[PDB]
Amino acid sequence: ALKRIHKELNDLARDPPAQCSAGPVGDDMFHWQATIMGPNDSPYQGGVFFLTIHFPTDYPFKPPKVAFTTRIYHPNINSNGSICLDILRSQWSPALTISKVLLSICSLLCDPNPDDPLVPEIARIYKTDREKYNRIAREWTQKYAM
Amino acid sequence: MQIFVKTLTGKTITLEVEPSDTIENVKAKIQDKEGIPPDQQRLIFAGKQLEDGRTLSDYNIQKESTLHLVL
Amino acid sequence: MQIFVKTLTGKTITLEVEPSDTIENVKAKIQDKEGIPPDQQRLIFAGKQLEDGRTLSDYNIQKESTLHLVLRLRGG
Amino acid sequence: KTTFHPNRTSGINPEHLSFFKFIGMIIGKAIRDQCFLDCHFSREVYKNILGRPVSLKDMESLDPDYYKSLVWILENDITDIIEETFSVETDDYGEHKVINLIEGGKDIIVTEANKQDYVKKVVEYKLQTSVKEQMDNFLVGFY
Amino acid sequence: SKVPLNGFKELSGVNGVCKFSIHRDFGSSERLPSSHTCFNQLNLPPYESYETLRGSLLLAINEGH
Repeated sequence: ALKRIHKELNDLARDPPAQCSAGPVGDDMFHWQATIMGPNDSPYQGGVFFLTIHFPTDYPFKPPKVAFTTRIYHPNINSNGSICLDILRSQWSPALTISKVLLSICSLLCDPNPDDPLVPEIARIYKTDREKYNRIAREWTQKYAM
Repeated sequence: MQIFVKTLTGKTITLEVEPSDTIENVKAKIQDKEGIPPDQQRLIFAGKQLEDGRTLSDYNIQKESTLHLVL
Repeated sequence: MQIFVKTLTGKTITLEVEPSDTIENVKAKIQDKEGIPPDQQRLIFAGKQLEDGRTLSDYNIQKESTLHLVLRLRGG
Repeated sequence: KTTFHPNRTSGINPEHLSFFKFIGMIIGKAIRDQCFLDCHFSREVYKNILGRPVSLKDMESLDPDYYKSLVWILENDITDIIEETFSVETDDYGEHKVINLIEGGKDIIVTEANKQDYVKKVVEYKLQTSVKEQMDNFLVGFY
Repeated sequence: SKVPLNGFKELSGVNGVCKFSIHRDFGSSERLPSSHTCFNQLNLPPYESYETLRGSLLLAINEGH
């Protein structure tokens, strides 16, 4: 399975479609660190968020594990860093790649999903209190993105 | 496979057995080879007596295993 | 130095050992944490069983080494 | 986590066959004694004890997501994405080992022309051959 | 549907040990209670009456299957 991970790393280092930079750490190809830039037209703009990725030994037969090391303010992102994502939970397919999941994460950051929130407080604030959501997201980005 | 049975003073005999063979079958083979009835045979392996109702794999008996016969 | 001992699926534990100590010392140090008597613990490394008489130096043990722990299946 | 399946590496302890047989007899007595056990077994164990053949459907219970990937390889597409061969790599207590599903399985590359047999061999090895002796002892103990 | 061997203190999720958690939801009270199995999370609306809560929970658990 190491060959697939090497191919994914080569693709990411060659032409990473997502606005992110990820690579193996600790001389281990199964453990990766990734950086996601803050998308424009959003309070996260100008912030970089750090994520930790664990590749199962059965990759690509098993979805990778993704956690948000950097604190973020998002209804669908847990404070501790846990994430909710269908492609990593039930819709995972071997055809999927690290770049695809990174693009999905970037999109989810661009368009939150209050309909299936892991933090109802933030979901309600974003839905009915857009100004508060923007302000709090900006503060959290300034504090924990740079 | 084959196992070996040795007495305190007598020689060593060879018995062709399988893991599913019960200790009763081992005693029957011993009787066939030497004539000793099963009731007069006591089998010991690793210092532990062997019961009739169990098999070889139960006591971790393998090929070329050596057993002690006491009458 | 320090060494790591791990079970098949349970947690991992750390021991403070040195190359000269026999596997008896490692088993005893395991006992203080979990309580398994040395006679019941089976320690393996690199897929080869270990022995009480030998020591870490005999098994070319080094730093940040991971051993595997199993519970004895006494035969009778 | 609640349900368990027999361990392939049980061979480390020489007495593992006898202990599997003992587990079989105690389970049989529990059924006879009408004492429910919170323990559970993978679908493979139930199918084998009932005599039914084991297939990828049992593999679903053991590895739900991985079974999904296997079935996706078999039918949902033409795979040809991974360079996996007809062999399985395992780490037995730090010792890396490779087991050939079929003769020369290490070198033969998995392709769409041999994926149908590849998946069948993989599931058969995972469920039945890897546990042949242990499960036979368990079954004879139960019966 | 299987409780952990030790009990409900042994509840585990994708990331490891994770106890059952109930979280208030301010959405419309008509919203059916939602759940996230990845962390044993249950987002529940504050139903005014016990009968309404029981009906909503029954509907959710039945529609789950």
